[PDB]
Amino acid sequence: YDNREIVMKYIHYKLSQRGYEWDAGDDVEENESEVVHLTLRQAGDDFSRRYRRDFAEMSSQLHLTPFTARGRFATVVEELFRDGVNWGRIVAFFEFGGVMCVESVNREMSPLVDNIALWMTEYLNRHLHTWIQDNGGWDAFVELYGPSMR
Ligand SMILES: O=C(NS(=O)(=O)c1ccc(NCC2CCOCC2)c([N+](=O)[O-])c1)c1ccc(N2CCC3(CC2)CC(N2CCC[C@H]2c2ccccc2C2CC2)C3)cc1Oc1cnc2[nH]ccc2c1
Repeated sequence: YDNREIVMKYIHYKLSQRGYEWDAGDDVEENESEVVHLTLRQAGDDFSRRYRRDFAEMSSQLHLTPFTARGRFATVVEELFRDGVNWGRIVAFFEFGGVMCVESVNREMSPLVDNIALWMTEYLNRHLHTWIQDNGGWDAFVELYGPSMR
């Protein structure tokens, strides 16, 4: 699976469900990966429900600006992974990136979406890929958290 594609499709779906058409994502949508994208969306929606009130507070705490957005992303993701990697923290990472993109559009800072997608792709490639592959890959994520009987 292509980790950039996972990031792009996740962000694009999250934005499109708010009525924002992200052109980079529009061209991504035009090109069993679908089960991975779907399962990640479902897991992220479940995470955001479990943490709904904390997410509302975070949206108030992001303090997004063009010149500090990268540092906000860096601070949050470093703290999220301080105790190591697992599937739930990977889902949290995706949902956080999605919140950052939604907030960027809502605050008239839409260019940041492209930057956030890059930061997420690079973070996944540099920090999360070894763990993912050592733990059965995205196929193992789907087996654990997809539609199969638990
Ligand atoms: O359980 C965890 N990890 S797991 O591997 O066992 C597992 C369990 C279940 C699932 N799936 C079940 C779905 C499948 C679909 O069908 C329906 C059932 C999955 N997964 O799908 O991968 C994996 C787990 C790890 C860490 C964590 N943490 C929450 C608090 C923080 C640490 C991590 C602290 C908080 N930060 C503090 C400051 C900033 C804030 C922050 C940072 C980043 C993002 C958000 C936030 C704020 C909270 C909002 C994040 C919470 C966890 O709990 C959940 C509970 N349910 C979840 N559901 C989907 C993910 C999920 C995670």
